Amino acid sequence: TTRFKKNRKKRGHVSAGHGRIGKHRKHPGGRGNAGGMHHHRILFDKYHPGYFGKVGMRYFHKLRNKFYCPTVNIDTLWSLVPQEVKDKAAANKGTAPLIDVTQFGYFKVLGKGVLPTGQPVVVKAKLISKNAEKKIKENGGAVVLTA
Amino acid sequence: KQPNTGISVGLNKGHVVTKKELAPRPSDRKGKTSKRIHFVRSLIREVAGFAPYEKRITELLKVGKDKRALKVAKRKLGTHKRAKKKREEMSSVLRKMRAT
Amino acid sequence: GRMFAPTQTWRRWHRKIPVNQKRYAVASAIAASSVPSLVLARGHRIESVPE
Amino acid sequence: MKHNNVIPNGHFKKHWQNYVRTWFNQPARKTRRRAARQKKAATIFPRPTAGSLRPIVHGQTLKYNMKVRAGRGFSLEELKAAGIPKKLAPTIGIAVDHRRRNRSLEGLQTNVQRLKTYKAKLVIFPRRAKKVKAGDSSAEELANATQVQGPYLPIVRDQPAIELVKITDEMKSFKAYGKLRIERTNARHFGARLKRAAEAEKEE
RNA sequence: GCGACCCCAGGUCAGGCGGGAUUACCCGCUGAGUUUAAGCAUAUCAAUAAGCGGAGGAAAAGAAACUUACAAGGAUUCCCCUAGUAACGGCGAGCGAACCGGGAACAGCCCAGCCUUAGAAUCGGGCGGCUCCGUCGUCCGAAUUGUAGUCUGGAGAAGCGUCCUCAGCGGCGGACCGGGCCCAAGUCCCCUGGAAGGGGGCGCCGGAGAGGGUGAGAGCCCCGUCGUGCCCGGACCCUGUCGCACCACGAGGCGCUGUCUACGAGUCGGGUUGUUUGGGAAUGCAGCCCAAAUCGGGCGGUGAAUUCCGUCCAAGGCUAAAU
RNA sequence: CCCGUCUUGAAACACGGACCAAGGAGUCUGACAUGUGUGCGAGUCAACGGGCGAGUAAACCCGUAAGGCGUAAGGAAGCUGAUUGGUGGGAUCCCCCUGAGGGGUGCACCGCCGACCGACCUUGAUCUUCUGAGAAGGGUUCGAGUGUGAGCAUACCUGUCG
RNA sequence: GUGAAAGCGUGGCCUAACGAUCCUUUAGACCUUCGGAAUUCGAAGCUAGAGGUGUCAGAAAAGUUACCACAGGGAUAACU
Ligand SMILES: [K+]
Ligand SMILES: [K+]
Ligand SMILES: [K+]
Ligand SMILES: [K+]
Ligand SMILES: [K+]
Ligand SMILES: [K+]
Ligand SMILES: [K+]
Ligand SMILES: [K+]
Ligand SMILES: [K+]
Ligand SMILES: [K+]
Ligand SMILES: [K+]
Ligand SMILES: [K+]
Ligand SMILES: [K+]
Ligand SMILES: [K+]
Ligand SMILES: [K+]
Ligand SMILES: [Mg+2]
Ligand SMILES: [Mg+2]
Ligand SMILES: [Mg+2]
Ligand SMILES: [Mg+2]
Ligand SMILES: [Mg+2]
Ligand SMILES: [Mg+2]
Ligand SMILES: [Mg+2]
Ligand SMILES: [Mg+2]
Ligand SMILES: [Mg+2]
Ligand SMILES: [Mg+2]
Ligand SMILES: [Mg+2]
Ligand SMILES: [Mg+2]
Ligand SMILES: [Mg+2]
Ligand SMILES: [Mg+2]
Ligand SMILES: [Mg+2]
Ligand SMILES: [Mg+2]
Ligand SMILES: [Mg+2]
Ligand SMILES: [Mg+2]
Ligand SMILES: [Mg+2]
Ligand SMILES: [Mg+2]
Ligand SMILES: [Mg+2]
Ligand SMILES: [Mg+2]
Ligand SMILES: [Mg+2]
Ligand SMILES: [Mg+2]
Ligand SMILES: [Mg+2]
Ligand SMILES: [Mg+2]
Ligand SMILES: [Mg+2]
Ligand SMILES: [Mg+2]
Ligand SMILES: [Mg+2]
Ligand SMILES: [Mg+2]
Ligand SMILES: [Mg+2]
Ligand SMILES: [Mg+2]
Ligand SMILES: [Mg+2]
Ligand SMILES: [Mg+2]
Ligand SMILES: [Mg+2]
Ligand SMILES: [Mg+2]
Ligand SMILES: [Mg+2]
Ligand SMILES: [Mg+2]
Ligand SMILES: [Mg+2]
Ligand SMILES: [Mg+2]
Ligand SMILES: [Mg+2]
Ligand SMILES: [Mg+2]
Ligand SMILES: [Mg+2]
Ligand SMILES: [Mg+2]
Ligand SMILES: [Mg+2]
Ligand SMILES: [Mg+2]
Ligand SMILES: [Mg+2]
Ligand SMILES: [Mg+2]
Ligand SMILES: [Mg+2]
Repeated sequence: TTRFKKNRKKRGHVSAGHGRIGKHRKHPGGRGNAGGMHHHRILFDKYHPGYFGKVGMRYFHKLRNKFYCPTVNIDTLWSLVPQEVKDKAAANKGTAPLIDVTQFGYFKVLGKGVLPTGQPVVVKAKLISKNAEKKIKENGGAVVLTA
Repeated sequence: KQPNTGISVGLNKGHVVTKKELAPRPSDRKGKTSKRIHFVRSLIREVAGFAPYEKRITELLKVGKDKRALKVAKRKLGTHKRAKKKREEMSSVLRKMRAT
Repeated sequence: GRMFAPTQTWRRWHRKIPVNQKRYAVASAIAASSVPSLVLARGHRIESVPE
Repeated sequence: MKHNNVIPNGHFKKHWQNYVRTWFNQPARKTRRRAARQKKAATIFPRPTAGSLRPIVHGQTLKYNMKVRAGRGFSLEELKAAGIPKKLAPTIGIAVDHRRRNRSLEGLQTNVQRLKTYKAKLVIFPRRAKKVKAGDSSAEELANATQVQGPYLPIVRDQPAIELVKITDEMKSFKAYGKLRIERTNARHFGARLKRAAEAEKEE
């Protein structure tokens, strides 16, 4: 929006806000990331530690699908069950719902948070952390593995 | 190549599925020729003979320099896989030649 | 000569407002049309409109 | 360069202004493609506007193997199981893919049933008006011989409903994490263990 | 000396083909530097500009010597995403793809080789006829150093029987594209003015109040505009319908059968050099050197040997659409 | 004392300017960032495309295991993956009392100190397929972590960079 | 280690005596990776040193111009 640009407020002020002494020259410090080690050294070290150098192993032709592993925490597991199925869970304590996280696009079950009180759940997943399994078991549930 | 265990890790991992043998294809016999082609190639070998480097290989196999024969074959043909196949071919030619 | 900063065709002409905001704007406009004070304020002559 | 900012990496050092692709023809492209589809539908009437029947195939790699999608064409093994000669299939709206293999029975059976369902609701007009040959319909050429718009055998997900089971003591004692760790360990020591077993045979 | 063949020469011999032009897009080659790196030589600018060639309405690409490692996808092209990512880089400045996934479109095929030998069944040209983009007859040639059929790995050949499929033209119409013609309503009264097309009054058309013209802001003065109707032509493609004809000998499909089952070479591949690529013990390309194989060969993004496994079948060719 | 300009310093024997008209210079775009407005919110985004539609470059509708960003981090990697707060100040409110008063309440924010996840180190009862599991117990170490989410889209100013 | 012991000792009585990224090389960890699955070479990583930048926060660098050029400088010489 041109009418809000501050250059308009500076019309008639000679230097357009860039000063009489310093002026606005083309590239008085080099272009782009020039001088990262010489005259912009302080800037890089102060704000971008680790910028220069090499670390770790290369991986030629690394495909990300091999590493696909979405995770879901314990505290979020109950939210996957439909509301109508939640009522059934509290209506019969003999059985427990079977939550197959893979059907909801999750592979591994992590163990952040707690489960609903007095509600056993059977969790079906590809992978699971030890804390997640412990919390499921101590709540009266069980873990089933799939692929 | 056992059926998958149904687990996502370990040996034979993967989704449980009933595996079946792939249906036979005409391309399965790729690399095999008819009896006539073998007959033609055998006849042309008699008419054409052997190349100079093949003669060098068989001469080394006569003096028992098997290791040096293979090195000559690899330098000429280029690959170890082809070199050792070529050496066996020369040995077969020599093996049934000394028996005649 | 050549004008300063010549106009280019790849100027960003269009805008994509979120759909939920566009529906919000439409609902407000529909509601405003049922208020005779607003309809009169916009310059419409509805002095003989029954309702 | 000044202040705390992300390091810039703009790739604008070539003559990029000569390679800008605008999209002002985007509405026109939509119009042209719609007209082509409308024109194609009248040409192939009464054949369905959705085109040839496509098979059900799994997504590739570990990230997408849980879903299914439309493939190129039915495999030769699938066509033979369904009793449809491969040379006749493309002439009755069935796509044929002579490259696709069948590694499992479930995949083969899913598409075989799809072909049989398609043949159940397929009306074939005779090549010549009066004389009727094998495979052609009779009295159905006028009853329900209309051009179907949109998909007729959609490939969709059937998400199972949550099932409530009874937790047995066997499942409660199962150590899922221990199973995973043991299975991982056996995988990365398979080569070493097989090595020493073979070496033991040489000594023995 | 007379003949056949081979190679070559001449011909204003009969009948054909080629050159050049155009630049927006397209294909091949060749190929900088300014510039950036706050200097500068690798790099970057750029596999770009300039230079030299070749096409079409599109071109190019294209029916896997592929992707991948999965519960597997399945010619090519294109869009979104992948991603400013893996990788490359005085690892500096910078640079930078691909697979999966979602969509547009969708189409598959033809040869070479063993296989007529009771018949070169093939093709061209001269001449003649006919229903003339062709077809028939006849003559002279091409061709056995191989024309036509059959076959192309998805197969296939051969045998057997199931007894399933296969043979044209014409008439009319529609659809498609192009053009032509007619067709609504005030120029009524008063005022101003050089002129009413302005103001005021009284009417009217409207599926037409797009636009223009006419002596000032004109729906109703004029051309048009909206919507029908009528007429003429082009494409020969697609499609509906009607009439006539409609020989399954053969070929194909399906099923089984012991057997057979031919697949591209100075090419692949390797060494080396140069170049190029994100491709890193070497991505492609090219020169030179070496030079294959047939239960084999290429690929599987770290060089090497050994044991497996997966995958495809190069070194010949054509092909609409999405762009 | 003549304006404009560079300058420690201009009326300057510093430079531009004979006069008038018209033209004449912080812009567009990509990335990112803070701030602010708006929508929705553990979600958010109709973006390629499709369905259509003002006979229509608009508007309207469509996300079905699409995708982007966010929702979980640490490690070069193989891999593992958050036991769910204590305290000193403190806004507001409640009660008593009418003091620079005393109790209850304790959000935001800040200081201090634990715990939890991971790299590294350390530790090992009891089991196991011999290399894994893990009762207990840790650390002046390290992290762009956790301890009841705050993001996503969009508009514009300003700033860095091409 | 030393002293009977308290204690002292993490170089020199104190105040100077020295060096990033990339690369190379060595040491250490019955360590991680070579991405179809393995074995052994080779290669690549993790942790700590070494090979050096003395213009010492660290480009790889010889002259001449009286044949000369450009951007500027009265921030700076050659007159008054
Ligand atoms: K300023
Ligand atoms: K365009
Ligand atoms: K003739
Ligand atoms: K007019
Ligand atoms: K063949
Ligand atoms: K190369
Ligand atoms: K192979
Ligand atoms: K000045
Ligand atoms: K001056
Ligand atoms: K002056
Ligand atoms: K900033
Ligand atoms: K989402
Ligand atoms: K959708
Ligand atoms: K580490
Ligand atoms: K220096
Ligand atoms: Mg000022
Ligand atoms: Mg200035
Ligand atoms: Mg400055
Ligand atoms: Mg600038
Ligand atoms: Mg440039
Ligand atoms: Mg698809
Ligand atoms: Mg002539
Ligand atoms: Mg420079
Ligand atoms: Mg410069
Ligand atoms: Mg220079
Ligand atoms: Mg050019
Ligand atoms: Mg030409
Ligand atoms: Mg042309
Ligand atoms: Mg086209
Ligand atoms: Mg073409
Ligand atoms: Mg093929
Ligand atoms: Mg493909
Ligand atoms: Mg991203
Ligand atoms: Mg480049
Ligand atoms: Mg795709
Ligand atoms: Mg033939
Ligand atoms: Mg046949
Ligand atoms: Mg056959
Ligand atoms: Mg008229
Ligand atoms: Mg009037
Ligand atoms: Mg006038
Ligand atoms: Mg009309
Ligand atoms: Mg071939
Ligand atoms: Mg080569
Ligand atoms: Mg070149
Ligand atoms: Mg072609
Ligand atoms: Mg001065
Ligand atoms: Mg002054
Ligand atoms: Mg003076
Ligand atoms: Mg000056
Ligand atoms: Mg002057
Ligand atoms: Mg002016
Ligand atoms: Mg904001
Ligand atoms: Mg998703
Ligand atoms: Mg670990
Ligand atoms: Mg810990
Ligand atoms: Mg002692
Ligand atoms: Mg000292
Ligand atoms: Mg050092
Ligand atoms: Mg190193
Ligand atoms: Mg590999
Ligand atoms: Mg210094
Ligand atoms: Mg010089
Ligand atoms: Mg001075």
